[PDB]
Amino acid sequence: KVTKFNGLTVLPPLLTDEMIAQ
Amino acid sequence: EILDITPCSFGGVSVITPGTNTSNQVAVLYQDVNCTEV
Ligand SMILES: *[C@@H]1O[C@H](CO)[C@@H](O)[C@H](O)[C@H]1NC(C)=O
Repeated sequence: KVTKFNGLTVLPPLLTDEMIAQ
Repeated sequence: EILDITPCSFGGVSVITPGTNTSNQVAVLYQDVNCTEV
């Protein structure tokens, strides 16, 4: 239901969605 | 002809190291890149 190369990045979260579901 | 231009592999470099009173072994972390250009 809920919806570059200029030095800006996004780091992935430490806790993945699978771990949050667990 | 048309040629797409893409800035080639870049990313951040983090160093994982324990306290200096234990050891000096380090690990390099290249962020958001594949292990091909490195
Ligand atoms: C990195 O490149 C290799 C070789 O093309 C590929 O098999 C692998 O899936 C790639 N990894 C990522 C995270 O894109």
